[PDB]
Amino acid sequence: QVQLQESGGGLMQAGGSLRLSCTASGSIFSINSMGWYRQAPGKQRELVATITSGNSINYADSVKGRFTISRDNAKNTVYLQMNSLKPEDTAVYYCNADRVPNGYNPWGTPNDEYDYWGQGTQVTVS
Amino acid sequence: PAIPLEALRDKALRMLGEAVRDGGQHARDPVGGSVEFQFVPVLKLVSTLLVMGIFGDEDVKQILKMIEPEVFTEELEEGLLQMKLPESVKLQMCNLLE
Amino acid sequence: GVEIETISPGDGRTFPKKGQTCVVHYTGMLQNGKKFDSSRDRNKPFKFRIGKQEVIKGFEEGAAQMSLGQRAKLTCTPDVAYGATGHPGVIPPNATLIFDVELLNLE
Amino acid sequence: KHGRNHKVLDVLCSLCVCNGVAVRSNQDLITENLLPGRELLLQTNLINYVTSIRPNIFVGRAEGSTQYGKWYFEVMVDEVVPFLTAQATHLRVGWALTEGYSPYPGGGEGWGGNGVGDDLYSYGFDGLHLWTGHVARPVTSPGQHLLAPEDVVSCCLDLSVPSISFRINGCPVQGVFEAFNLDGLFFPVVSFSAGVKVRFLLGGRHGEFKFLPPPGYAPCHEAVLPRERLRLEPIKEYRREGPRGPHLVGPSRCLSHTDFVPCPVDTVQIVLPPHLERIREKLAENIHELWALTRIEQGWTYGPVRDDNKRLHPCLVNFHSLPEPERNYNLQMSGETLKTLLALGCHVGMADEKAEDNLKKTKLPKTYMMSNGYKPAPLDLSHVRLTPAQTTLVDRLAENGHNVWARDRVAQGWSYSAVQDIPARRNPRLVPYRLLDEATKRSNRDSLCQAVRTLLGYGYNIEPPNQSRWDRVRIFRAEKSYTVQSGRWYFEFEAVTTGEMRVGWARPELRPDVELGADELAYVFNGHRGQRWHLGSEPFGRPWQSGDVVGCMIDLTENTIIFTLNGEVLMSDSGSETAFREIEIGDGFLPVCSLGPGQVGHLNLGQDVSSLRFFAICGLQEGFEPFAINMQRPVTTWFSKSLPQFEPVPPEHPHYEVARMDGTVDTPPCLRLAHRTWGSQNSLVEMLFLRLSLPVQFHQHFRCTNRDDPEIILNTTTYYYSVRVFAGQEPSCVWVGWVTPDYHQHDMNFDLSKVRAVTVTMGDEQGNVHSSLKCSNCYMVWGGDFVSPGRISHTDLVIGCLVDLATGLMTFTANGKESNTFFQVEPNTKLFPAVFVLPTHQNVIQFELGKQKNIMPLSAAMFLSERKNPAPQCPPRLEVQMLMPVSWSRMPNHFLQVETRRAGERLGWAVQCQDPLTMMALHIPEENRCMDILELSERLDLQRFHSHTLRLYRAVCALGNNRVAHALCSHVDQAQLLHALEDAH
Repeated sequence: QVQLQESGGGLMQAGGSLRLSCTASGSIFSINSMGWYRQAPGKQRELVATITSGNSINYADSVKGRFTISRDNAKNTVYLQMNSLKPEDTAVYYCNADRVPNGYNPWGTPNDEYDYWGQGTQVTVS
Repeated sequence: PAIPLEALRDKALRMLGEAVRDGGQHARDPVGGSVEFQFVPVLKLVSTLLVMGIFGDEDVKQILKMIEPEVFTEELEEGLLQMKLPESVKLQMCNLLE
Repeated sequence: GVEIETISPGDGRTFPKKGQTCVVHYTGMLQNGKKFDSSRDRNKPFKFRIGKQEVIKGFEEGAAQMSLGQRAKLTCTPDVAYGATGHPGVIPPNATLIFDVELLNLE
Repeated sequence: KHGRNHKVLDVLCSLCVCNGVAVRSNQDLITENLLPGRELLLQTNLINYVTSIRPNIFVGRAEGSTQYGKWYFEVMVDEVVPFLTAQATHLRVGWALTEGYSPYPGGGEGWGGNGVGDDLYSYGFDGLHLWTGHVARPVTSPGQHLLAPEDVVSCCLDLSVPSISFRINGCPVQGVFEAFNLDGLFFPVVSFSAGVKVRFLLGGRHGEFKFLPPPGYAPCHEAVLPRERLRLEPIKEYRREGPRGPHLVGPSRCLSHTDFVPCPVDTVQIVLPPHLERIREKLAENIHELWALTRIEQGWTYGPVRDDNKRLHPCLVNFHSLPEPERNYNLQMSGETLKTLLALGCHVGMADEKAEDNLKKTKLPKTYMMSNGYKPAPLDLSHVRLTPAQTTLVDRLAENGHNVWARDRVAQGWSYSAVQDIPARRNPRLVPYRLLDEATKRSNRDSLCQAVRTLLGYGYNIEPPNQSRWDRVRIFRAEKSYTVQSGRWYFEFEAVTTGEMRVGWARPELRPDVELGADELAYVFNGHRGQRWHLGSEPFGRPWQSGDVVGCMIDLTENTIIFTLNGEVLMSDSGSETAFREIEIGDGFLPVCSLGPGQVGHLNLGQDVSSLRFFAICGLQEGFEPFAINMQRPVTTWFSKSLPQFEPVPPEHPHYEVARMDGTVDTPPCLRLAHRTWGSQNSLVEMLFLRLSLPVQFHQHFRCTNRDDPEIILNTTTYYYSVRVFAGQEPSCVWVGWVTPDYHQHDMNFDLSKVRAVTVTMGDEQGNVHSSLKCSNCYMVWGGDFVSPGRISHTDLVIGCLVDLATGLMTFTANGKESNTFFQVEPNTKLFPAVFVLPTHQNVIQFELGKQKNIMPLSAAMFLSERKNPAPQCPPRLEVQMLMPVSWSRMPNHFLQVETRRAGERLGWAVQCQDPLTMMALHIPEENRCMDILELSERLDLQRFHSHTLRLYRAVCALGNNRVAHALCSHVDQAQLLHALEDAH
């Protein structure tokens, strides 16, 4: 239903601004939150500062660096700005459009289990 | 055509021994459905092997014992002569004693 | 033309000669799968030497082409031996004979 | 031509001996004109039993199913002793459908027991052949070495673009079953005879793959349903060893490919009332409240900075007071809950008598939320417990929500697996809510129970809104030779599993199709509800439970049948101890028990009177005697086998009648079918399956080969027959064609999409297709969707079937115009003519038979004596046979003993059998089916015919015809003779 694609990668020195665009085409069922998760090579996939509909900001465990993540609901597109860069930030970033918002799970197990994954994109840092 | 004669030689002894021991005790399921069908084919086979001469000395002694343990003591409890038999079994047994 | 397909592998080198007795256990089958002989139920393999023509000549050819200890098939066509006219009452006239054979104890 | 007469054999054996002097010419003529054919007389030889074992895994393909398409398993051989007891050790590994592959010990099609690849439901591989439909295709495997004692067979199945592939010791097997039937659940299966040891390597903890799975092929070990554990079980067992003795087992309960699909109730189209809006606000409030309590209970801190990593509660205010996406996230809970509630017959209450106002708010200071407050509106219920109707409604709603979410995942492309991984779109809870384990059931239903109990705290109105016929009951009766007509008999039936296992006595002519007690041939008692059964059902006794044993006794002197339960006599409603009375001795009586689906019963006839418990309490002093008290051998039983086998139409069939009309002139000799009770009482309209009794057999060698031209008619190899469909009979209900002797489908509303087909695509190591032959058990035109069918007209549709026994084609024609069906078969195939018809008129169909220009009639094909006779005829052998759903089959006295157990986490499950077992099989040449020689104890016509065949053998070899004796050694071998000597039954 909701097909979402993440694009935007590059290689440059620390401190390079990076626009990562994830477009979610489909219903507004999954508009409730746009989670972001990074898989570092050989490291458990870990969470990125995620915004829920209305650009609600919530810093995550790997929020190190400038995570200027915003999104418009007209075409359901989320852009993450990595202004800062670190050598440890080299990872594959994946976006998910899901109807459960951040830290907000009173629903049943199936409704907590609605989740749509995406392609993802590798980002490297010099 | 040839068939293992020692195989039949021990098989007839064993089979008629089991037939006699099963006929000694009153059972409602005789082999084949009746006492005559249980005994007549086996007695015919034993008689044919005996006249053909396949049975040895101890095998003939075993047949004699199984016909009658007491009178034919070499020196089951119920001999094959004493227990009630139908006319076909009687005829085959007369041919056997001949 | 006896067609040969191996089923159980064997040594693959000791093919029989004229003068060597092949001890062979076999189950004979018709072309339609109708069993017409078997030495397994007789529990003596039929102990033939190659070159005396005690056998189907196709059986001789197949046994020669086999080795000791290896299953093969023999597709004996009717033209071979009594395939055209077999012991009346066993083999119908002009019938291919499937012979599932294996060599043991080649002397 | 005139059938199997036991008097023609008398004529033949009288032709052999002339008053004490045998005639060699006649003896040799009989042995050269009757024996070599092996087509008229009944063949017989010894074979081994074949037993099949499967894992507890079922994988299927369906539209929207929650199961993966690709699976892969393997079996390793540890030890095989070939040729134990003079027979090849059968050993095949493959897949098998869950509906149709039900091999029974003994019997079977062709020779020997049926294993994998014996029918079209299963597909096997014995090492060098690809077995399917009891036909072996020699495969070009790199080994071509059978299944050695050290060997590995890895089998994979891709259900999408259906294909089954094998790999022996890593080498790719050059052959694939393709385009088979997807109507069922495939399972791994190993079929084997006595004397094998193999280990089932499913993967994961249940063995370790010695070769890697092909890319995209999931291991089979993760297909286990969450409600069950992995275990090795027989395919379909009617018998299982127990502590006291053998336990009869009824038909097993099996799933279906449509059972793995979710079908939730659509609720988006459900309209909402203002009552939904009125109740939804407070319901969402309470959801937030119970959750706040859990936040306080959990490490979740009361931090209004809205940071889930620091475990911070976002709202932190007693009133919900949230932004819009959070607010509707709370309200749509109740919105969708009430939509699903009102999609059923349930209404919505409106705070009856201000019940919500009456119920108060009991705040607890201990659970103080730093931000939300001392207690976030606990909303403690006024001790309103959940009504059982409400709890069933909760589970109903839980099932709906689970099915909706599973349907979403499936539309996304998710599949179920025992282990969970996110990248490969796999879930361990994607199975439908009925197949769910109880823990996830509780996790799904907890929030719904809280919502329903909150709604009940508010004022709210409370109100609530295998199994196929002839495959549900297994009838185990004593043999027809043990009928009792006098005396006092007693036999026990232990009920291991409570349910419908009707137990009692029955007439010798108990029809297996009709259930026990629905007719006059049975006197039984159904302890599921206590109801006695004879020509109807009447209340009696009491229902039983697990461990209850029914000591059924009969008095022929008093003409009574009395049932006792656990040592006390069961009394009727009127108080009479005798359940039935004034019972005519008649032909006799037999112990009988009809077990239902998933039912286990221990039938103790009384061979061991010491093992007969409660007999001293009831029966010993009453004068009753144990059934088979002095019998040495155990009493053989006859289970109601469910295999649909063709049998001749009875002359006195209450509804269908077969008329043998004479050929006369301008008409061929034909068999016309009529429906006696059409348009009247008992005018049942069911799919009738009909075939002619004699088959046409294709040539072994497939060579290229007004007034009737004599040279063409002398060189004719083609055969013709036709079927007339009358004006009243709808052409959309007739199915004209042929059937193989392996057709056993009795499903109603038959269609050509329900036929069994499989293409055995054999190839080369490079990949070029060696062959792409097709295999099917029936070849009919699509008469239901026939262009000839396309408006009710008074004309009769004649469908002809021109079959070339040399080329192999079966071209069909309709009313002269040639149909586009050109089924092509392999050599040495027998094909009974057949039609399947749904009766819509009194005159339904007519097998016209006959001939056309330059074509033999079908009688030339069926009968060898009339091979060159171009005159159509209907000898008495030819007749119309209708498909029977069930028939009696003898239970084998000894079953193959198989031990299945897991050696460890590394090795895994292992299957082992080492006890040789053989039976003598009587094989009908024309029908290509065999049964026990012991089964002839009730089939008296076959018994007499085979006895006179043996008499003919003796007479034709008598008086020293040693050549004929040597010839007869092939038909009757030494092993057969010795086994018949030692065979007591």
